[PDB]
Amino acid sequence: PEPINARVIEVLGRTSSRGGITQVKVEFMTGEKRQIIRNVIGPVRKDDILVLMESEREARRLR
Amino acid sequence: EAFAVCHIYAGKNDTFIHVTDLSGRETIGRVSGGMKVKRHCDEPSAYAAMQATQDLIEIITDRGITAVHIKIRADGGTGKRVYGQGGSAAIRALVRGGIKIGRIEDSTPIPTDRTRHKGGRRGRRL
Amino acid sequence: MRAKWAKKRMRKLKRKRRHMKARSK
Amino acid sequence: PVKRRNNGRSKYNCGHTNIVRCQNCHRCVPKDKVIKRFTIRNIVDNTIADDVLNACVIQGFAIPKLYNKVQYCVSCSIHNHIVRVRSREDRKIRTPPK
Amino acid sequence: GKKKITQRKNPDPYLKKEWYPVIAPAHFKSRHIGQTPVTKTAGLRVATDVINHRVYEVNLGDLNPGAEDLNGNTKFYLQTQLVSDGKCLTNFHGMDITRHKYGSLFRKGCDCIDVFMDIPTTDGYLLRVFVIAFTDRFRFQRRKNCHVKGRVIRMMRAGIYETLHNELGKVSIPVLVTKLSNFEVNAKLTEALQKITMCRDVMIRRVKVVKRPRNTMELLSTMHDSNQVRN
Amino acid sequence: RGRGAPLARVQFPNMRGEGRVNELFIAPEGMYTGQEVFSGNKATLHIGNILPVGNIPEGTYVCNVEEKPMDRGCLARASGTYCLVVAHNMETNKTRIRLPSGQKKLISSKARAMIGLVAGGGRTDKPLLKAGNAYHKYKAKRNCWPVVRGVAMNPVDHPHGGGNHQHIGVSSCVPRNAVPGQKVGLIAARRTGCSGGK
RNA sequence: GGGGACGGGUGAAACAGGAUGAUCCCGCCGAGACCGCCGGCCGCGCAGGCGCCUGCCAAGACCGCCUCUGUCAAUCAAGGGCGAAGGCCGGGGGCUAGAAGGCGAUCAGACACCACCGUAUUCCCGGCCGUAAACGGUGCCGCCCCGCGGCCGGCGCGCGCGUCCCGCCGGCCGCCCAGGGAAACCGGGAGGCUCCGGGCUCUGGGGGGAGUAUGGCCGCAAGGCUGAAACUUGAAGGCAUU
Repeated sequence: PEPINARVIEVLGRTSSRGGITQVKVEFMTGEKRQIIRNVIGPVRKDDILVLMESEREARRLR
Repeated sequence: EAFAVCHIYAGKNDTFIHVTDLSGRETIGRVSGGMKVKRHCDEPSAYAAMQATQDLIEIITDRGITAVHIKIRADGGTGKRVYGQGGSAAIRALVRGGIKIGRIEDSTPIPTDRTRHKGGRRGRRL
Repeated sequence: MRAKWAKKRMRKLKRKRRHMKARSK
Repeated sequence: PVKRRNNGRSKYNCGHTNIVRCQNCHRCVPKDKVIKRFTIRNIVDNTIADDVLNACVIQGFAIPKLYNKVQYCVSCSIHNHIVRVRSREDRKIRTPPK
Repeated sequence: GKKKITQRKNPDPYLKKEWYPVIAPAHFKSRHIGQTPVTKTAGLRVATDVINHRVYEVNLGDLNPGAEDLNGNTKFYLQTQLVSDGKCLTNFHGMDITRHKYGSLFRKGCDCIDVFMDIPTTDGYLLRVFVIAFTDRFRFQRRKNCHVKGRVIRMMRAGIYETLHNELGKVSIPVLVTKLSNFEVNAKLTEALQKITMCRDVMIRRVKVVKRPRNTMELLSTMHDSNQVRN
Repeated sequence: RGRGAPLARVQFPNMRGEGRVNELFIAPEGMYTGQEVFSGNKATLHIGNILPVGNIPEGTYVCNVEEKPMDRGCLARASGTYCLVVAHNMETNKTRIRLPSGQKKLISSKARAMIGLVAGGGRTDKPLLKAGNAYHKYKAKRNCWPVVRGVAMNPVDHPHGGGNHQHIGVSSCVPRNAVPGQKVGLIAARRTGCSGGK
């Protein structure tokens, strides 16, 4: 399965106890447009489009 | 609609997503987390459960099982009584793949009265 | 439980002292 | 000195109560000195709840609720934060938080 | 068709596995239970005789379609007795409420009266009927707790036993399945207990077949084989 | 003479003549002089009555059970012993009983049994105390006492025989196919030693 | 029976379990323990303690009372009975857990914690034992004492009439006015006490040595009970503040 791009709807917060993981709710840019929550590394903001390698895996809500 | 019962053993140590034909005497396919993961602690993991199904689903669709009734269970008996992380993923992986859910039910074995559990009166003084 | 372990040590030593008196008398 | 009047257990008009096992630590605690928290969670995760309903062929199906009573020992509860060390005045407050 | 190997390829164990339709008793609107896979007659195991006594748990919501608010939390166990015309005629093996329902009835503050009556049917079946009843708060009342005094509990326990004797004393397995499907007996026990005190969730939680006669082919003709008889 | 359990003489009518027939039975506890025992298919369930075990309800304590139909009784006959009716298989006309050794056997439903524990129970609890009491008991039974250990004997007399240090010298455990002289130790022992369990 | 390869177990592992088909699913059977959720500032009992169903048998407190008796009472050396668990002695029984023992880890070591296997034991019957932080660390009977609530049992009063309401009595409790106390706290007393006296029994007198020694009694034993001195030392201890 090719990776599917998803755009950030809400930047939920900073995790990993070092803040480096960013929690973001991402809505698939194309397709069913499911809104899943995924961990992100680096600088991220609303409307950032990132290719999700599997997308069937989601981080704990707001954790 | 063809229907089977997919017993989901969500437990610590490992998860077994196993589909049987109503009566439970015959199995239309069985998969476990440890069959999809190499690390012992990752056997009770959502990823292994999502990998184990979608591999199970392929076997059961070949065998013509369009829909399944879920009967999720915990370790139960004298211990646990709560589902492992893999148990949620297995139902989600069945829903996504196109298996139509019928009746979801709690099959945890629960004691009317129990035999002394393991651990001692002082307990697991880890 | 040092106080309970103290009475376990004491009982063990009084048992031994009884054995020595049993060897004599 | 005596930290609590109840002595840490609700034993009134009693010389002996039943023995419960802490679920996490598997220890033996009296019924009076036990956490006893009853939880009704839906069988599935709330993230996967709506998609289970869409997938479910049965019309008018209601998602099963899981009813369980989690009982823990003081050590196997303070460490999981089910109960918290309170201030001497706050300790007296018997009302459940929220 | 719910079958696979009968008409199509399958994995190596299922290559020799044909599928057989299972049919419920006539009382239920949805007769079709489903399909059961059995390996084809190999040597001493005739495929029909392998599926001779298989028991299936079917929700009453499935067996009788319609409103799931009522009937959606009960399950009947129907054991195949005879395999005729490549179909599995099924009788009765047990009735039960679901685990979700059992944990919903229990609440703190109330009194639980649960008793079992072993009632022989005219059909030669011995049935252990388990009924659960919960005391309820009054219409007004000052105290929060709904606990009753001993005289009340003794009357409730006796009235449960007495009404089961009238309801299911001269019962037969076809009559009993109809009484379980439309919960008349549950309503009758609720009415009697309500006269004694405010009561809630009074119903037969589980019925079980303790002793079943053999050669129950006449029982199958009355139930599964013919609808007109069970009316 | 040789049996610890008491034996009761019960007189029955002669069914093939004008006289009376005297029958000696093992006495179930509670048999009294003048008790009317009944033997037959329609005999009532009372201690001392003999009925086929299919009629006898399950959980009943019976004695002198017939191993096979019309065997005149071969099972629980020693003092205080009893068999327990465990189950009835109506289809095969066979009744499972729990033998005194705790084994369970399937007998015919036709096989007859006498209701009740056999009397003389607790006979083995009293210590014999003296060699004398053993002498008296064995006189009544047979010449099997006193028993000399084979380690005490010469090498000609016994396999365990005799060396300089009075020892078996080879494993006491002997095979099942040992010949008549050789089988002297622990026969076909599945396990040996004093250990807790079971 | 079905199905196919890993299961267990952990914090992560590992030791056992598996193509003699494990795990998993379902039917069925045997064995013994145990009685969930309901289950508690519920209740009962002299304490220790007490929760399956259905009977059987004998109780007990409380309440109500224009019933009887007429001080029959209180507290108690000696004496009698009871007494968790573990232990012991005979019979059984043996599912689980599991002192010992054995293993796999850990670690510097680990014969500990954790995993795993498992004997005594756990369970019943007939006894011994006679102890627990057996605690409310608070003897028992009696009197008065300040409000404010909760629950349980019985009874009475209004009132439409409700498992209302207001009492009364007994119990279990929470807060607490005085008052007490070194304070924590008690306040149904730890109040009515340097303004000291209702009755009765028991115990203590700086901290060790030492519950040791010896003698007695008791028990099958383990041990119980009674119980020193020589000698040592200047603190030990309580509660509270930082």
